[PDB]
Amino acid sequence: GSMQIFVKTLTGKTITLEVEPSDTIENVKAKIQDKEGIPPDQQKLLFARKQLEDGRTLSDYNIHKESFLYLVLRL
Amino acid sequence: GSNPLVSERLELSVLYKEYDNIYQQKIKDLHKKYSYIRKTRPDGNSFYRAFGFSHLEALLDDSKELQRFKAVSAKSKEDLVSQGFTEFTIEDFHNTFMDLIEQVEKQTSVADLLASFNDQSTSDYLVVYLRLLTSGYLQRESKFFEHFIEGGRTVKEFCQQEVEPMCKESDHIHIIALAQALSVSIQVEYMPHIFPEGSEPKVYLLYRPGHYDILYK
Repeated sequence: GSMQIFVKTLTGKTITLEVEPSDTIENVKAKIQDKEGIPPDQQKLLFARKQLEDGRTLSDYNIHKESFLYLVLRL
Repeated sequence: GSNPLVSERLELSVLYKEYDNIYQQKIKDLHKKYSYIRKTRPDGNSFYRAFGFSHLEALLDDSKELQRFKAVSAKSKEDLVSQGFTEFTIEDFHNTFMDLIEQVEKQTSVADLLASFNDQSTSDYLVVYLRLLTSGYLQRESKFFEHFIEGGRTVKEFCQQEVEPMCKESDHIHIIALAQALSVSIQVEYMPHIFPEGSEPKVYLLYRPGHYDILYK
């Protein structure tokens, strides 16, 4: 947690997360889990209409502070 | 008929007697918030057929909510047309939809309403139009929903592949679009999302992999 980003769900809910610029995607999904009770294996995150992959960092996708991630559930 | 489009209203006791002991507890978790169950045919049209019956059935007890649902639904045809749809293509689907609303307005029995939902032509014409409403809203709000759809397809291409065709089962993007297009709130239980967020759910559904059923409190 060094910067702030927002995660958007299809219901219209906005989730505020505190993240490190070098956080892996699954660490972002982990933060979403211990805040929304949603298993990371159900989470699918999009940025600029591209799915974010486990193992890659936020900085790999040029995701900076106050950015918006979009969350769609698999099932 | 062993496989009707919409079944009779039942008690959820037939959820044990369909099943795995880890699943047995969550029905008790469900029996404390839901008393009854109505089933739809698992054909990929479950969500729309479940929603359609649940709301129309509820409107028998609310004349004033019926009137605005009727007003929204009546305008919806020309509304789809203005945004690219062919009036002549969607005409009869919309009319069957308005026809069911009129039946509810004239206080049709619940038994007769169920019969209409079990007529293949009538019940599927309904689902077709609900899919067109959903697709119409998605394309209309393409800027919003683009964020949730992976690159490679426009919202329109997504609609023509995943929403408009029959047999295509619904997920969260279908539910929010229909809930916003018709301005009625929907809550889904699994085996608790509210569409849209921060609203009071009027339609209660149960979701099992690729299938939706109607829940009653």
